Amino acid sequence: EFVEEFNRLKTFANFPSGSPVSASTLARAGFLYTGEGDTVRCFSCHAAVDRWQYGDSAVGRHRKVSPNCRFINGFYLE
Amino acid sequence: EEEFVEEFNRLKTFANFPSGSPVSASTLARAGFLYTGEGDTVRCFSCHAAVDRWQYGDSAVGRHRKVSPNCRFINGFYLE
Ligand SMILES: [Zn+2]
Ligand SMILES: [Zn+2]
Repeated sequence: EFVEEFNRLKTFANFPSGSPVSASTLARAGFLYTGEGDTVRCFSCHAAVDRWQYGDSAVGRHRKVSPNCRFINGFYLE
Repeated sequence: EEEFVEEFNRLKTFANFPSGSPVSASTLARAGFLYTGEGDTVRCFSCHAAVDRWQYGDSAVGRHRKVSPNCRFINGFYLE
C-alpha cells in the first residue's frame, strides 16, 4: 500500500512545523512519520530515523542506515 | 587589505574552497563574499558577516541579506 508516495505523505499530519527537513522530502525518500518528535520509519526496510538537521539528505541518511533498502535501490519503480 | 570591492579580487580568495560545494565560489564571490579559508565559511568584505553550511538551493545574496539587510554591499553603496 505505502508503496505509493501519497499514502506516505498523509501520515505526516502534525509534523513538527520547524523541521529542517520537510514532510514532503521524507515522504519522497520513502519514510512514514511515526507521530512522535521527528522520527520516521521506512515502509520497505523499517529502518527508523530521527534527529534531522540542516544539511541532511533524506535519501542520503536513508541509504546510510540501510544501504541495501529495497526502496532506495529503486525496486518499486516504473 | 585588498581592493575587494571588485568581484575578481574576492574570487581570488577562493583558491582552496572545497570542491564539492552546493553553492559555487563565483556565486558567493558575486554576492560580496570572501573565502575565510575554513570549511565553507565565507565572510562579506563589506559588512563582515560570516555565513556557512551552504546547501543545495540556497541563494548567496538571499542568506547574505538575511544576516545583514543593511550591508552596504547588498544595498548598492559601491555601485559605479
Ligand atoms: Zn528503507
Ligand atoms: Zn555584507
